Amino acid sequence: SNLIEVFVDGQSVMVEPGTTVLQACEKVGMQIPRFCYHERLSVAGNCRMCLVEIEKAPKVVAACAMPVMKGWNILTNSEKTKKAREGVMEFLLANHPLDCPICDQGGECDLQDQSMMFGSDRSRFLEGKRAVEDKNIGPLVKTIMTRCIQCTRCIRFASEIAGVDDLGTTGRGNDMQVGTYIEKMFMSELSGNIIDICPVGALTSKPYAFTARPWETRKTESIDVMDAVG
Amino acid sequence: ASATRLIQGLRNWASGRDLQAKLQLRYQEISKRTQPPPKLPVGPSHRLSNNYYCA
Ligand code: SF4
Ligand code: SF4
Ligand code: FES
Ligand SMILES: [K+]
Repeated sequence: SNLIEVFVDGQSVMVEPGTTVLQACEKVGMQIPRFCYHERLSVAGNCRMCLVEIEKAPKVVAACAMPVMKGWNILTNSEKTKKAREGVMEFLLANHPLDCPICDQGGECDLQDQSMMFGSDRSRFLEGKRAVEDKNIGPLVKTIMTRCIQCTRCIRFASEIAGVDDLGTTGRGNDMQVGTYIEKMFMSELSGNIIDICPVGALTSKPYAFTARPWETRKTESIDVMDAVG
Repeated sequence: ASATRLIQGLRNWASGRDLQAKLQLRYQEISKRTQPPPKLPVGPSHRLSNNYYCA
């Protein structure tokens, strides 16, 4: 056995080598908040929400990418961890548009939920927000790039799962836009699943748009009959 | 406070008190129906520095 010992909030647990801090905390039972991390996509680490503190160390580490070693104690509820989370989400919400009432993601938005959970209660931003030019990628996915937070799940999904390699980031700095750089339709077998893995309301479902709200819909678990995959 | 003095005197004698000092019907002494617009103040958490929610 190659299992090594780590500590989450003082609680000992066994992990495999190469395990990230996020997976060890999940094995203990703590869900570290995340935006760009996905269990089925490659690790990107460009949102800095998962910054957790290792004790006896003068820096916060990215739990979605840091591999654990022996003797580590992970503090998921300390003071500087919460300070880092609040600062990161204040930066995230600094340029976010006030589009919540006219958003299809409202009520099932990850940004709203962790803003209520780990975020602050007021905004100190007294400047002007940015406005990204919209794009068209087909009659299935409605695109509003003013709401995108540049999490790069688009690029990783279109490069590692769909295998299209037609989505990317053009720009450098605060004006970097996630798009296609040309009038190209993102037509694929799995072109709708980006709507599933967009944490904000930047990519919505065009047939579903402006129809219902997530809190008033009953969910029934069923089986697809459209093909033989089941 | 519109009745003649005879009625006020008979009323004060029958009641045993003085009713003209304290009338139960409101008059021009009440506040005006229109008011200047207010400016409600802010609370103790409306600050730009040292306002961490975790504390
Ligand atoms: S994506 Fe979320 S935070 Fe942004 S406007 Fe929509 S509901 Fe609001
Ligand atoms: S549109 Fe959504 S999924 Fe795509 S990069 Fe932006 S936030 Fe991420
Ligand atoms: S979830 Fe780790 S940096 Fe985004
Ligand atoms: K979405």
